[PDB]
Amino acid sequence: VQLTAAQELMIQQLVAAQLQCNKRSFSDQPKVTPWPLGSASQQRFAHFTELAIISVQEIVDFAKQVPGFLQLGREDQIALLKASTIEIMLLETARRYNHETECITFLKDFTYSKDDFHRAGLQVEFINPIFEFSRAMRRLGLDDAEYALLIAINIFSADRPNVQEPGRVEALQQPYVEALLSYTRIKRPQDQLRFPRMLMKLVSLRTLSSVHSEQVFALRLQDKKLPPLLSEIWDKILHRLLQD
Amino acid sequence: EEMPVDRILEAELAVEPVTNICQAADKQLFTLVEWAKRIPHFSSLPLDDQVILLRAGWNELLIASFSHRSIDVRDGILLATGLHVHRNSAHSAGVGAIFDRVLTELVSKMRDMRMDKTELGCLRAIILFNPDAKGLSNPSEVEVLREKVYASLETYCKQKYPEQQGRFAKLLLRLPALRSIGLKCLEHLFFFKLIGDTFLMEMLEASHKILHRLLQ
Ligand SMILES: CC(C)[C@@H]1c2nn(-c3cccc(S(C)(=O)=O)c3)cc2CN1c1ncc(CO)c(C(F)(F)F)n1
Repeated sequence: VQLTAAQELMIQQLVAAQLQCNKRSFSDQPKVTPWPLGSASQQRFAHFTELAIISVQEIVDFAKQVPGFLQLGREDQIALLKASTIEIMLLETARRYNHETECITFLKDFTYSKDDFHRAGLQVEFINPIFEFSRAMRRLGLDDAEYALLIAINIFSADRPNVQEPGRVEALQQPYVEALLSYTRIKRPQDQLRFPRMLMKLVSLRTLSSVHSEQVFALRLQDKKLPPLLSEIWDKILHRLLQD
Repeated sequence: EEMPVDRILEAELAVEPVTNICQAADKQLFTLVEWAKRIPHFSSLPLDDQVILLRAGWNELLIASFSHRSIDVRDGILLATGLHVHRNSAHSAGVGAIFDRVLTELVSKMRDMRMDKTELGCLRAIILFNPDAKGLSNPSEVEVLREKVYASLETYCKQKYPEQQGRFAKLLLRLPALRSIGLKCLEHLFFFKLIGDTFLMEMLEASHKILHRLLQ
């Protein structure tokens, strides 16, 4: 029925924090190994890997600005980011999917199809679910506020491995769920299923997190090695990034 | 309603160390097929799709059921075979981490919410009607049924627990936790298959004699 001023202001802050974090990532564009125009393979893999890193950094800056997140202990902050990063990477990936070109756009003008993802070294078993999830999110027609809220909710999941203060995390999560209920019921009152449909994407994301482990398994099989940051996060650089 | 909660409640009620869990699972699978038949519109679906949904969901479906059954138990779960499994034994058998997650994320939460049987049946119906299960002839048809369950369950929550405005969401937010827990339990079951029951084994493979027969 209603959006409190507090709710409105919190949603505004999250949306502002995403935009601010996007700008930072875009500064880092000329830093990335260029997309080649057997070492073109190695170059495409390096390229993709670099975008993943920038995404992780972006996610960290974003969490730091989510009101509440900094009041948790540093080991819980880490445990929540370790678990949620791939999921948020997927959300942010879907968000950059264009259904007309069937391409995903990273940074400003790095446009990639399914085949591009294959040429970068990912396997079909991973790529297909990524694109199926992107299509599914496009059907939902989420706006920037909804995306930001769903990311906040996703970070504050009390069930992740090694959360020492889960009661605190659930309490942080609750207002963000409440705000998303209010926001979507005002945005589309005639569509009462929008809210649970969103929430259920959190379930999809647990599965996708698992498809990703299978991709990491395949990389070991192929003897492809990941940079430190990504090895750490997916099995104290994260620590450093938070400390800044 | 097109998916009345009454019929879902009827379906729950109409169904009342390492290897003990596997024995209980084999039995409960038989009950599960009967439960699903009682769920509105499930048997209207094509037969191969009924089979697909039950292969995709049995694991989470059973875990949600024994979790709710174990609300009275303290530091353990009550299997349908009447057997009780305690924390100590679970850790002895190297299955202690997942066991503690079940108690922390499922049982405990169901206890502190006083989750009722209708609420449970709706969650399980949602788990059942999974439009992302591989090889469905018509995913839309299944999505629509899931969405009817969303509508009926929200409605029921507003009518019965009007004092608790966030209750619908609290229910739905057990499902991510249940999905991840599902993935970890399936892991363990796959290990038992590789190391030291007929229906259960049929479910763990990719041919479905028992499931096909039982739904006719
Ligand atoms: C596709 C994704 C799962 C993930 C990813 N996410 N973003 C991303 C997401 C959002 C924004 C931006 S960006 C450039 O606008 O900042 C970039 C870019 C990428 C590439 N990628 C990826 N994921 C898993 C693995 C190993 O399993 C690998 C590896 F290591 F195989 F290459 N790469």
